[PDB]
Amino acid sequence: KAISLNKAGKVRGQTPKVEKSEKEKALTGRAAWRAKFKRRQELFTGVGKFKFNKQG
RNA sequence: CCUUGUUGCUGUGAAGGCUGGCGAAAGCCAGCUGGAGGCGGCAAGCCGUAUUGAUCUGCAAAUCAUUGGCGUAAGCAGGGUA
RNA sequence: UGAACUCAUUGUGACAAGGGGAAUCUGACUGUUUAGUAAAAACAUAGCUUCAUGAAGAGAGAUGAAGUGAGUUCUGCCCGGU
RNA sequence: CUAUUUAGACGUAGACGGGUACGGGGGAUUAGGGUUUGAUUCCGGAGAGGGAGCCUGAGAGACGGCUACCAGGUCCAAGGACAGCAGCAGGCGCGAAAAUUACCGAAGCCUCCAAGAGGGCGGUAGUGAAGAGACGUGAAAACAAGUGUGUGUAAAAACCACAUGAGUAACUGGAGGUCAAGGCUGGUGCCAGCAUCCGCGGUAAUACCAGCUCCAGGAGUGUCUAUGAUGAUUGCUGCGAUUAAAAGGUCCGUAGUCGAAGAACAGUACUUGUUUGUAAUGUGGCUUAUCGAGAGCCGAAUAGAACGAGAAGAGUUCAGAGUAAGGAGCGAAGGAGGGCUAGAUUAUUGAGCAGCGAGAGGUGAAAUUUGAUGACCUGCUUAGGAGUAACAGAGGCGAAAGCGCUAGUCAAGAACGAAUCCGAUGAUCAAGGACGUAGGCUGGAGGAUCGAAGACGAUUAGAGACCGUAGUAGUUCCAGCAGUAAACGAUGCCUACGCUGUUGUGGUUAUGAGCACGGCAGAAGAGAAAUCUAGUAGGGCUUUGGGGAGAGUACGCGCGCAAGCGAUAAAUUUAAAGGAAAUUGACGGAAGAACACCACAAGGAGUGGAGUGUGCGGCUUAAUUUGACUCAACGCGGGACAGCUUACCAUACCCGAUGGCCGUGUGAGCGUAGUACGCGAUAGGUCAGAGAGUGGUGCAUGGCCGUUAACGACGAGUGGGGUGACCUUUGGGUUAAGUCCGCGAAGUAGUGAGAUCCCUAGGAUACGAAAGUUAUCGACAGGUGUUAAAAACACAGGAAGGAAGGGGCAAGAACAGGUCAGUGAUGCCCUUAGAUGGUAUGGGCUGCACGCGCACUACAGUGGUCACAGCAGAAACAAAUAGAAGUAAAUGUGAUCGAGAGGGAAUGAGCACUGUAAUGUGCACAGGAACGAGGAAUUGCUAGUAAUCGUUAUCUCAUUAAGAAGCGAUGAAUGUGUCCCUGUUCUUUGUACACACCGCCCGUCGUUAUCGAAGAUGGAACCAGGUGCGAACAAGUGAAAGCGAGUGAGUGCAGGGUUCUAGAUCUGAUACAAGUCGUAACAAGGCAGCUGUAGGAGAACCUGUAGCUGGAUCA
Ligand SMILES: [K+]
Ligand SMILES: [K+]
Ligand SMILES: [K+]
Ligand SMILES: [K+]
Ligand SMILES: [K+]
Ligand SMILES: [K+]
Ligand SMILES: [K+]
Ligand SMILES: [K+]
Ligand SMILES: [K+]
Ligand SMILES: [K+]
Ligand SMILES: [K+]
Ligand SMILES: [K+]
Ligand SMILES: [K+]
Ligand SMILES: [K+]
Ligand SMILES: [K+]
Ligand SMILES: [K+]
Ligand SMILES: [K+]
Ligand SMILES: [K+]
Ligand SMILES: [K+]
Ligand SMILES: [K+]
Ligand SMILES: [K+]
Ligand SMILES: [K+]
Ligand SMILES: [K+]
Ligand SMILES: [K+]
Ligand SMILES: [K+]
Ligand SMILES: [K+]
Ligand SMILES: [K+]
Ligand SMILES: [K+]
Ligand SMILES: [K+]
Ligand SMILES: [K+]
Ligand SMILES: [K+]
Ligand SMILES: [K+]
Ligand SMILES: [K+]
Ligand SMILES: [K+]
Ligand SMILES: [K+]
Ligand SMILES: [K+]
Ligand SMILES: [K+]
Ligand SMILES: [K+]
Ligand SMILES: [K+]
Ligand SMILES: [K+]
Ligand SMILES: [K+]
Ligand SMILES: [Mg+2]
Ligand SMILES: [Mg+2]
Ligand SMILES: [Mg+2]
Ligand SMILES: [Mg+2]
Ligand SMILES: [Mg+2]
Ligand SMILES: [Mg+2]
Ligand SMILES: [Mg+2]
Ligand SMILES: [Mg+2]
Ligand SMILES: [Mg+2]
Ligand SMILES: [Mg+2]
Ligand SMILES: [Mg+2]
Ligand SMILES: [Mg+2]
Ligand SMILES: [Mg+2]
Ligand SMILES: [Mg+2]
Ligand SMILES: [Mg+2]
Ligand SMILES: [Mg+2]
Ligand SMILES: [Mg+2]
Ligand SMILES: [Mg+2]
Ligand SMILES: [Mg+2]
Ligand SMILES: [Mg+2]
Ligand SMILES: [Mg+2]
Ligand SMILES: [Mg+2]
Ligand SMILES: [Mg+2]
Ligand SMILES: [Mg+2]
Ligand SMILES: [Mg+2]
Ligand SMILES: [Mg+2]
Ligand SMILES: [Mg+2]
Ligand SMILES: [Mg+2]
Ligand SMILES: [Mg+2]
Ligand SMILES: [Mg+2]
Ligand SMILES: [Mg+2]
Ligand SMILES: [Mg+2]
Ligand SMILES: [Mg+2]
Ligand SMILES: [Mg+2]
Ligand SMILES: [Mg+2]
Ligand SMILES: [Mg+2]
Ligand SMILES: [Mg+2]
Ligand SMILES: [Mg+2]
Ligand SMILES: [Mg+2]
Ligand SMILES: [Mg+2]
Ligand SMILES: [Mg+2]
Ligand SMILES: [Mg+2]
Ligand SMILES: [Mg+2]
Ligand SMILES: [Mg+2]
Ligand SMILES: [Mg+2]
Ligand SMILES: [Mg+2]
Ligand SMILES: [Mg+2]
Ligand SMILES: [Mg+2]
Ligand SMILES: [Mg+2]
Repeated sequence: KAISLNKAGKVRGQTPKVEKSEKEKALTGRAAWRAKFKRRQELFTGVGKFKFNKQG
């Protein structure tokens, strides 16, 4: 029974190209760690609930 | 059917037997002894495959040469008898 | 059974004396046959199966008649015609 | 090595052959016990393209020495010459795979005749994210990498010191679960892709492709491939074998592994001391480079060996010792244990004869078939070959397979009783040996009954099968071969420790009990449960399993006359497996109760046939708008359409929340007999954004309906049982109903049923003066008779008698059941001034070859026609001269008509009514079609019911009922039952079904792919041997010429041993979305299934014979 290869690549053609927006140089090493440690202060409490990423 | 004549040389090595080893048994493996067979190679013989050889006014109204088949046997043969 | 020495072509010196292998058709084997154009795959053979009979100077492990052809493995269906 | 003598040497504790390998010190992982690796700094071995010979030397069978062959090369003047990178750089190939044709009088060492010469050995840098350390990528005031001097070295560079500039510096994999971190926004719609595994995507994708935010590790992070761990899935420590994979059919037996008490003895294992035995690595430490790997120094150490010591266990011996260890023997007794000899009561067939005179046989029902040549049945005679009924059992015997009449005879064994004898003789078992139901095979005897194969008769779409008739090999015996069974209690053999009650068999007994061999019922433990040959446990020895498939198959080998049997692989494929036990449902051509005119029995009226009314399909058309399809679509959508309804078709006309921007009284736009007049913000254009739609999707919904079902079920709290999913427990009587009565590991309250409510039947003491109305009352199986309870019936009184009759309301759970065309109920998609929005005039919804559903008039005389009466539910009715809506009709009496004067279909010219419009309705005259009681089928109905007969001040409605929803008149037949059919509930039981029987599933045939066997004839390599021939070198002998043992490379010719590969054709397996023919298995799966063996057959499979329950029976 018939088979064909006519459709290879389709979705990569049809998805509209969007440009990457600019951003700062991010931290690295201990610098990144001081930044994370201040954000997560709630979580280091044994009560209440932190949430890393929410879209509401 | 009755009475008789006619087996020389060699190869292979069945049944039965004795020793030695192995095995708990049953019975297996060596070496030797023994000498069976419409069994192998030949002799005397009996036969008749090939050369489509010789001969075809013959040696001969069926022979001759070389080459072949069997040859310890449902083998070959004289006389008497049906 | 060994070893050495020896020869100018080498030694079963003349005579006597197997060519061998791979396959197929066919008949099991040794044996027999068209005397005088056919030796064969034809005939025979051991084994297998069928048939008829209580009659004998013979008595069913007997006496005669047919067919197939050693061994191994198989041998299906039909009694309408004769 | 050679001469003569002796036959040895080595093997199941694995010889010999073949395959494979540099060996250790050490490395990786690791709680412990282990599993894997070692070309690779140290030690020892071998080699220098492949083989072989050799001179020199203290030392080589040397190759940066020589000589010859074989395979390859280089230069030439063609005559000859030279050469070997598994040294250091370097090049080409091969591969998925690995650096510079660099500097060196310095460090560590080696070589010479040396106050010096040589060394790619060694050292120094360059190159590369194989591995291992320490740190950058900012701080809150103030941060690498640069540069210059000095150092450093053999010379350098880097490193370090001081001094100058300054302000540079993160990526890889992910975000549904395992597994840390987004239902975010846009594309795509089972596509494209993602995903180790599970799984995503069919237009609402937290999983694809991208954007944006998060997470993890970080100068690093992902992937592929080997291995160690995970893993008690290789089990010494430490798994399993009743049913999941797994105890050999039973004995004997060698090698092997394992073996009393008592008294003594000896030291080789065993354990331990002292001394040896380890550079590096590793282990326990300390000291110096800024720190940390690194470097330097210290201490102890494995296996192996030398010499002493201790004697528990192991070992050796002894007999004034004699196992609930074995063998020999004695006494009395028991048993379908075995071989042989001689007898037996019946039965089934066959023949003979006698009696009788028509059928026998066989089945669910029948046919083949046999009988007047006398069957069948009843007598008497006989001839054979099998078998031992009832007694006969959770009884006995045997190693298992197996063994059942009575006597006599011949060997051996088990158990019991007891002061007999010998003394370790024993347990288990590869190899080897003996037995083994049935069916089968080789030869003989025989042949009653039964019966594979083969042949018929039936049944079926077809039966080749099941059933019946018949019939052969076999089924019996003797002498052998064979070697399998669901050969099963699916539970190896010895030996232990272990609770109670009861019942057997054989001996013995102080009569209390024991010993051997059993059955049964609990308990406690155990186990995933079911259950227990399964409890406790490092006792000994053998067999044996490691996810499904392929496969107990291929090749080789051993046995067999054959049939075959024993023993046993790879390639390939796949996420689970009709794997195990239990639980809840669904189903059964399973069992037992119930129930019901949408079930039947007993009956009564029809429908299906004709003509017409109406709906549905099909076809036609400009359009014939559309939903709905077993009950539960089809006079249904309140669907009786002239307009409207109306969604469809033809033509024509009409319109637009708000906000921004722009443009406007010097006039946006509008009317017109459209160009110059009238009216003026109202209604302009463009972007956003509303709203509207009988447009789409009920598989995006709400609400409401229908159906299960009008059925008996339905959940909560507390207690009980089970590891759990889950069950609340024994199913006996009753009702319409888990409605109730009994009884219980359960008990208490509720929903559903009943009660209540509404109508119909009886009832003033109230109200009225009109004569009726309404009514808190009346019936409860209450009374009698039926001897548990709950109940039921038969009588009797009573207006009314067993839910008084009829309605209405009416659990939980469900269904992708219906409706978006009821809705200012509604999500999302679509259209929106040339509209899918309104309006108007017309046309269609009503078209007609034809198949269906439901109704209405009929087929006459139990009728038709004329007239006359006369009666409902109660109360409504201008007028009308042929006739043109209305207050019953069947019916009662008299006439008439007389067997198509029954019947009114298609149609003619008229006469009126409703209406905006006839196409709709009424009336009169003509006309007079089929139909003479309906094939296969099919629908309701138990009493004021069915059927008959009219009527609606009920609904539709201007006009239209042959439709519904009511209402009254006349009024039966038969039963008062049953579970046979059709279904529905409950309880038991089986299951390979859960998507739930419309389920699931087996095998041929045909088509594709992929991997493997065989096969006439063949190719390659690569090893060792056997024969030829023989280059180089050569001891010896010779003045010499020569001659030449021996060591041998190469090469002839035959063979073998290994590994690959070709091959016409045949034959397996696996995957085939769904092709063809049947339906073999799972329910008593429609003939209960399965194991062995033998025939047969399109194919699953069918048939004979013996066996098993894993069976549909613990009886
Ligand atoms: K001889
Ligand atoms: K001639
Ligand atoms: K002459
Ligand atoms: K010769
Ligand atoms: K000669
Ligand atoms: K012959
Ligand atoms: K002969
Ligand atoms: K001849
Ligand atoms: K014949
Ligand atoms: K013959
Ligand atoms: K034959
Ligand atoms: K015939
Ligand atoms: K005949
Ligand atoms: K020259
Ligand atoms: K070299
Ligand atoms: K090199
Ligand atoms: K590399
Ligand atoms: K350095
Ligand atoms: K990223
Ligand atoms: K993403
Ligand atoms: K999305
Ligand atoms: K395994
Ligand atoms: K073990
Ligand atoms: K066996
Ligand atoms: K004893
Ligand atoms: K006996
Ligand atoms: K037998
Ligand atoms: K048959
Ligand atoms: K037939
Ligand atoms: K039959
Ligand atoms: K029969
Ligand atoms: K036997
Ligand atoms: K045997
Ligand atoms: K077996
Ligand atoms: K027993
Ligand atoms: K078990
Ligand atoms: K085989
Ligand atoms: K009818
Ligand atoms: K209807
Ligand atoms: K609904
Ligand atoms: K069957
Ligand atoms: Mg002689
Ligand atoms: Mg002879
Ligand atoms: Mg002669
Ligand atoms: Mg002759
Ligand atoms: Mg001739
Ligand atoms: Mg042939
Ligand atoms: Mg001859
Ligand atoms: Mg002749
Ligand atoms: Mg001749
Ligand atoms: Mg012949
Ligand atoms: Mg023959
Ligand atoms: Mg035979
Ligand atoms: Mg010698
Ligand atoms: Mg090494
Ligand atoms: Mg060397
Ligand atoms: Mg050499
Ligand atoms: Mg060298
Ligand atoms: Mg070097
Ligand atoms: Mg998470
Ligand atoms: Mg993901
Ligand atoms: Mg296991
Ligand atoms: Mg099983
Ligand atoms: Mg099993
Ligand atoms: Mg077994
Ligand atoms: Mg340090
Ligand atoms: Mg001891
Ligand atoms: Mg008779
Ligand atoms: Mg008896
Ligand atoms: Mg005894
Ligand atoms: Mg037999
Ligand atoms: Mg055993
Ligand atoms: Mg397996
Ligand atoms: Mg086998
Ligand atoms: Mg009936
Ligand atoms: Mg009809
Ligand atoms: Mg129903
Ligand atoms: Mg209209
Ligand atoms: Mg409309
Ligand atoms: Mg609407
Ligand atoms: Mg629905
Ligand atoms: Mg009810
Ligand atoms: Mg109770
Ligand atoms: Mg009620
Ligand atoms: Mg639906
Ligand atoms: Mg219509
Ligand atoms: Mg009439
Ligand atoms: Mg209607
Ligand atoms: Mg079936
Ligand atoms: Mg069946």
